[PDB]
Amino acid sequence: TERAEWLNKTVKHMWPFICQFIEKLFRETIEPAVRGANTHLSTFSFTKVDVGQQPLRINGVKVYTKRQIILDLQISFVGNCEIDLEIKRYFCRAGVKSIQIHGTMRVILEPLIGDMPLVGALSIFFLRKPLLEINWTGLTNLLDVPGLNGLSDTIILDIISNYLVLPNRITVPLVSRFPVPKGVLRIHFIEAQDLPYGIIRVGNQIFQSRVIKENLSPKWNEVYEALVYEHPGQELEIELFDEDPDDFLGSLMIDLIEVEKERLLDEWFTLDEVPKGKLHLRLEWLTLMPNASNLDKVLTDIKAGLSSALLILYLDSARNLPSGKKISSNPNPVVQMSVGHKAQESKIRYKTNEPVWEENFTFFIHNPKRQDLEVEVRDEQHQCSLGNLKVPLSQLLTSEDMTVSQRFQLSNSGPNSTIKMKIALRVLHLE
Amino acid sequence: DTERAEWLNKTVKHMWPFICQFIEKLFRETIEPAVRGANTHLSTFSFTKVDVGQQPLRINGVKVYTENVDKRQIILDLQISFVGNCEIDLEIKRYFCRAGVKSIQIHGTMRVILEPLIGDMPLVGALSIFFLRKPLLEINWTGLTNLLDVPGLNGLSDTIILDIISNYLVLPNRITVPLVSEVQIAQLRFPVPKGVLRIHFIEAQDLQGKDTYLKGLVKGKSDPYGIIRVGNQIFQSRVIKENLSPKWNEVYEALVYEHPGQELEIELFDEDPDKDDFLGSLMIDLIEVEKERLLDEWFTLDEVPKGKLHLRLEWLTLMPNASNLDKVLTDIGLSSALLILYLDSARNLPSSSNPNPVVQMSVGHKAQESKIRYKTNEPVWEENFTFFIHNPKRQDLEVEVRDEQHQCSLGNLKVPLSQLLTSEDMTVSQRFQLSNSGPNSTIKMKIALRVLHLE
Repeated sequence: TERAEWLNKTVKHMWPFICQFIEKLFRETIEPAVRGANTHLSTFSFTKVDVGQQPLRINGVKVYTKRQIILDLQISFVGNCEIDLEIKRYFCRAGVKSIQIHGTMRVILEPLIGDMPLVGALSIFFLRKPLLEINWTGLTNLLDVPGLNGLSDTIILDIISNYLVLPNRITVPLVSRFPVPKGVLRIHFIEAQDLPYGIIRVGNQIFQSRVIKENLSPKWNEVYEALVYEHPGQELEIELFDEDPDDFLGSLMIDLIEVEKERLLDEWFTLDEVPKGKLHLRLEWLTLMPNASNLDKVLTDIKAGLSSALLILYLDSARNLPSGKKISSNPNPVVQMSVGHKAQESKIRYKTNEPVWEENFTFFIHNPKRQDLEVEVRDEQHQCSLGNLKVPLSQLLTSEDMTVSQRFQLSNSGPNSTIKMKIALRVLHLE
Repeated sequence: DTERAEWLNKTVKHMWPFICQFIEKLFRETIEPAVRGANTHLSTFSFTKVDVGQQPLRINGVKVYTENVDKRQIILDLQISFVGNCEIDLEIKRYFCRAGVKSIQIHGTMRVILEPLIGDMPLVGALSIFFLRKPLLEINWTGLTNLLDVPGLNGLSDTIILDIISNYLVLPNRITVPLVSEVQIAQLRFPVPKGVLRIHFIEAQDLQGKDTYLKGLVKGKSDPYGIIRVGNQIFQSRVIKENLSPKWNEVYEALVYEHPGQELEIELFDEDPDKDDFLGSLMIDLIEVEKERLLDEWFTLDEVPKGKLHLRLEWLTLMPNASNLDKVLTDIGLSSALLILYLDSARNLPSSSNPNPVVQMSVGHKAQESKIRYKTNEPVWEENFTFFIHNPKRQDLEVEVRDEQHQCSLGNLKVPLSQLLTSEDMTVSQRFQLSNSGPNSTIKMKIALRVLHLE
């Protein structure tokens, strides 16, 4: 690890421009995230974002040791600030008057290109869990808002802490969204020994096993598949519990870089923060393949549920949806998407026959040779159908990069009703 | 003072094959045309092979240059060393002459300028790369004697050629590396709305909650008010008391930029409630409003049994001239125009004796303020401000520079908006003189006007 005071002087000179970016980040990225987390937060807004005149400091730089460049920067930020919020519906005002931030900030240079500026984009995020301290003014006002009766000073610290780590990241294009995951982690939650149920976490993905009663060394034999978007830096987190009426039985933390190198591993892990306990796991790092050359063997191997492929859907927009002339006759378009059993929904657009979503959706696929994509456009206002689309996934198998991008014609709709999507397929293969 | 950065060296080494690709492109698309156009005898010159080897550049020292530094740039001095075997082959087809470089040494200081700095990621607009002084170079040739017999290089020597190559690496020559387009920078520091939405928040009717249990036997009539949102712009109406069919008759004007999926959001509430606070909501996609341009309808409120809201919505177009202003004024606290301000910087402000400059801007009663700069008589802001304008024929823009420390004025500027009406694109971009200030105090701004017309 090296020092870079020249980097500190650079940051110091850049500070007013960094502050401008932070303000933009708060108002155009963070604020919509807060507002859409709870219906009672719809009138939330930042009224002032001032982070002070003292810049963040970089205390150490290490290049992490193949088409990417990994830089680990030890960051320290201590300063007085004024970040004010307001929830007008409840006449609630509060603010942050000082912040402390200590942790390792990860900067990934990817992809490398054979022309200047040599780096296509930057990815900025914090490793592990960053250490933060936050002092409030009028915190009791925020905690009195209904729907937030579950929040505390502590809980807010955790939420903000988690907001700074993967899969969240600042993406910075250098030569001019919709990222394909760098891998899929298949988790065989097999067995334990000395001590019950388990909680399995990969980023925002949470799995909870079933409970076995009156049994030390229980057999769960469950399987979870988790998406990994940015690598390296995501981790596997496991916590085991017994029901008390909460009984902590041990924890596990696994850096995914280890799973990534040795593609497959089947080991017993000793539990942390506990005198006695071992956990039996089988971990598999699956590569997203842009062709179906391995599909034939993958299907055979899966037989004797499990996924052989991944569907990535970009919902762009739709036009000429069934409607009348006037706006009161216009629908509130929402899209339902499913491949077999699991269904997902887009956000709702209002009083329009030309809705724009630009939202991303991913579906795990058992067998793309036998499964169909079903897209259904509905009106939330009148509770009726505006059109539907059926896409056999086999159509993707024969497409270049296994992707299809167009404005599809809607069935059972208007004469010229269309929906614009980009649908992509990836085969999940070991090694 | 000067630091080493081995992490930077490891980075270069890992990036090296991609750097080599850039060098190859530089030779064939920049250097080769320069040679061919340098002498009539060199018109048939060409590189036949460009291989710079597998040994990476080395950085031996890094220093941030601090003296005489414009706040709009960052200056980096990098100590460069390159020692390695290579293969750079030449050809002059007119003289059927071939020669090559088999090894090079390069030692010198390479300057990297980060400019311009911008108030958004990636924070640096471009890189400018050149050597600060003539670097010490060693070049070993194969068939150099063949090249010197060429009539276009005849009379030249190994030493002279070294100087030419050495001089090629310094000013006015430089490598320019843009990170953001000029279009992005202009919109970042001077964004123009693609439209203005005028919202007539008139009245509602039958505003009743969903509670129904003992409602009306304990609590009185609701006191309805509205909260109106367009992006980050939020408006809140006044409260009407004890009326389920209130008339607000308020008007809000909202800037509309480029965002997909953007909507008009309205939620009605009670001032004096029990636990039931919600009186209904309304959402309209802005693409639909832009289509119909004008609309006057009653809308049924969502998430509520009974309730309707009366709105009149107008999509206003920004015109770069004043051809419609007279009629716009006739048709209409409504606005006929829009003012867009870019606050660049200031110089020679009245002054450890230096002030903490902040800028105050106003059009009548409407005021906006910049950020605070500290201990400087030459503050740089690069900030954006937008003003709604009732009548550009009668109103003035007033700009005032203040010292936050002593809480006093450092100078002021008055700009009649009628001056903009007769300017090209109704824009003025210059360095203005500050009144009631120092003898040579100035402020640099870009001022633009757009007329708001309903189409």
